[PDB]
Amino acid sequence: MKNPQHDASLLSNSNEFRDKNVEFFASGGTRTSKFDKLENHPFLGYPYKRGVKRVIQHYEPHVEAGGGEDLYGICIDIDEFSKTATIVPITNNFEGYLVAKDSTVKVKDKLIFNKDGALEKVKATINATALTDAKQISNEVYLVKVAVFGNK
Amino acid sequence: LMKNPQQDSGLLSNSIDFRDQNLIFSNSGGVCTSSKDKIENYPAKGYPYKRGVKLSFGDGTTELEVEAGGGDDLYGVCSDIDEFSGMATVIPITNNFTGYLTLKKVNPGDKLNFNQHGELEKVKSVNAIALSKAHKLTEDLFIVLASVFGNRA
Amino acid sequence: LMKNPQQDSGLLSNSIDFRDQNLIFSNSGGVCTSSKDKIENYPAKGYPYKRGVKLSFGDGTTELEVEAGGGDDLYGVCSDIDEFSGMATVIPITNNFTGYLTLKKVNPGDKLNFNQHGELEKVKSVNAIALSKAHKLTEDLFIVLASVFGNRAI
Amino acid sequence: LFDENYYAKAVANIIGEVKDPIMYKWFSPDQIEDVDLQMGYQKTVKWDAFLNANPTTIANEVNTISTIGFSSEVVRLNYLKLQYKFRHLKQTSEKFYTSDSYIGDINNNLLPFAQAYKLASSEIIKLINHFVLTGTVSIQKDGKNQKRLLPNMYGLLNMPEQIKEEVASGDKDKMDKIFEKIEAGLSKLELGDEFSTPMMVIVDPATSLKLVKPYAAASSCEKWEDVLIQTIKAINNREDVYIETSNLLKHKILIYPLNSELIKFKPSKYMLPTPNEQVDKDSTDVAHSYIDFVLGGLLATRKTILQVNIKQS
Amino acid sequence: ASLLDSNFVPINFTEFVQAISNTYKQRRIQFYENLKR
Repeated sequence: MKNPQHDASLLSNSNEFRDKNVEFFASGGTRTSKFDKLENHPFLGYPYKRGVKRVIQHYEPHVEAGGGEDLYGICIDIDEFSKTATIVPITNNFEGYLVAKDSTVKVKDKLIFNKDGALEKVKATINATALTDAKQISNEVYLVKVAVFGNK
Repeated sequence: LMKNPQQDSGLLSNSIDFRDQNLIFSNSGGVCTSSKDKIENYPAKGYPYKRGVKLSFGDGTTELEVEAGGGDDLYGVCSDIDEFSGMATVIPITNNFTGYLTLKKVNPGDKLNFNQHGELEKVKSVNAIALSKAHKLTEDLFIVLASVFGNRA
Repeated sequence: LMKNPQQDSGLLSNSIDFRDQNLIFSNSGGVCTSSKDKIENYPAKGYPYKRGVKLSFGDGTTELEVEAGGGDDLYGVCSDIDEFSGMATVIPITNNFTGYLTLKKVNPGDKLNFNQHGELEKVKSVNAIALSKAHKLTEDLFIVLASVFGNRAI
Repeated sequence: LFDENYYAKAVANIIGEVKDPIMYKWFSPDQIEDVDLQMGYQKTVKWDAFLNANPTTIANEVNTISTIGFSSEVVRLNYLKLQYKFRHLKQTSEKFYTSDSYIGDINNNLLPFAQAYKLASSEIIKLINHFVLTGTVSIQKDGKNQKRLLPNMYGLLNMPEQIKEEVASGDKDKMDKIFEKIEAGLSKLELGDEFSTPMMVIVDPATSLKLVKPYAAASSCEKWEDVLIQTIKAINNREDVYIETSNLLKHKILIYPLNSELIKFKPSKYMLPTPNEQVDKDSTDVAHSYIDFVLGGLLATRKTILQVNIKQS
Repeated sequence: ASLLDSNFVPINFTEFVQAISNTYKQRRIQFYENLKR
């Protein structure tokens, strides 16, 4: 889900300090500013580390995984008990690890959020730049460092 | 090529008048700065001072840098440089900016955009509006007060 | 292109060996110097350090200067430069010189002359003989120990 | 100040639990001299003399005499300031997250300020030790995406104009070949006047394990470590030869003297992590804190460090 | 000014930082004093 490290059989060795940050439980961004706008919204699904779009039905509007021309924000943290998601609006820029469509993402590649909330190689709607290569943390999950700055 | 004049002066500057004393190349930042502005710092390649910046990537041994440029690769506006550390202050294109920027070698209210070298020029995809006329500081150095408030359609 | 290294070194020098330690760009002057040598200081136009110099004339408002050159206009050899005052030390062609000079990008006994940029090149009008092989300080900087003793016939 | 600010009191009360850096074992007590500077440069001046030509024979009358030349060297050391930010729980919100045997939100990975600061300081000190040893700052195990640092900032493993030896990949497991390369490097070392000084060798665990094997029909009562100690004592005027093992090194052997006249460390007095006075506070229970640290200050004479790299395949 | 002493009352953050630096120096001095090779 979000933090699956609660299931373990032995204590980890806390000696190495390198290659220790590329993980799914890392919530937020690599570089964060004090003046970054964050909005908490109800969610339906698992939009963690994904582009989120607004859905309006009665109940208040809720964010769900998506992209394309419906992109509203990017989810950087999730609270399961309250069923809430912290979102950086598309107006604000972000830099951090996000989910990609597959492992075919390299440096200098322009990325686009798809209808499933995953980043895929390329016109383009938003300015997303892949700063690294996709990492195969899980069989289907591919985390990639991406800097998003507005829309084209 | 430098934020401050390279050659020292031989004359004491007289401080009597208070008008038109801000049209200098050493005026870093913006004329109107909000306390909620988002500011970043990057390694500097070349001299992107008072120019639009774009991300530049090397072989991979070192981190990414910022270099003068615009067009579709525009990432932000450089407003200050610390020369000792080679640090470039960047205001992202997602944040509104109002200040003096380099103009390509133009009346207020004219639409502007960034060229390949990060110099503002009269017009397509960048929301830049001139606020004054071109001010000449050197034979090839022209500045202009402009407001950049994102990217248009 | 500076007599003193413009970039500060990050290491302390190891002063142990006494051999082959004179092959630096800061070695101003000559390897063998006589106390009866004539020396003239001139205003410097450009960077004529360790290069053959020629007299350059302006519009008459200011005095003449010395600039890198050679051929039939050679006037002397620049052996030192004071950068603060922009002053070039010159030994006239009528006075012989022995020292390290810039070589155009060579074996002992080879006849050399000066090009238009004040650089030595293998061979016409100036008696210059290389006493050693070219030593490389930078990818575009080569020096050579040579003896210049006046001009020559034809 | 403690009454007005809680975070400073917590830092003062928890600063004692922070372990000492391991870089101290690589230098003598005299080889360290703190400097008062955060960011900037410090300059020193050295003078050298050299002979330009063969001497002049004084016979009869002669006016042209060979000259003795002089040179000046300016050495600059750069000091850079860096900062980290870390999130933690607000002081007035710990009671709502206290548990039976722990404090903090496991689900959202939130910790008290004291524990968060201790862990962050430990990580920063590990990074500082790595930078001191290798001359580079990077979080990847491949040594890529390194932070671009200012010039005149070097470590022991990347110091220029030093003696470097390479053991071939085909002889990676040949201790005799490794010792031959080490002997060549030791002969190429130039200590000069400062030779009666202790020596320090730093090796990877694999090389350390290879060292303890008996010297080789294999001999007895003598190890490769003993042979290396004797060989180094042959050049250090029969002085102490210390050997250390560091997991940071990888197929690297680093030999250098422990004399302050040849190699010195002048770190900033604020090099180790120091908390900042700015704390980001909001209407929620999450706050942000900043830690500052300074890097730079290694000085060494040229051709006084031996670095042996054993190529692997 | 040293954090090792239980008698130090920093007036401000500047004195606190100076005490932190002095404490680090004293700790490294003690480590070198107690170090045996």
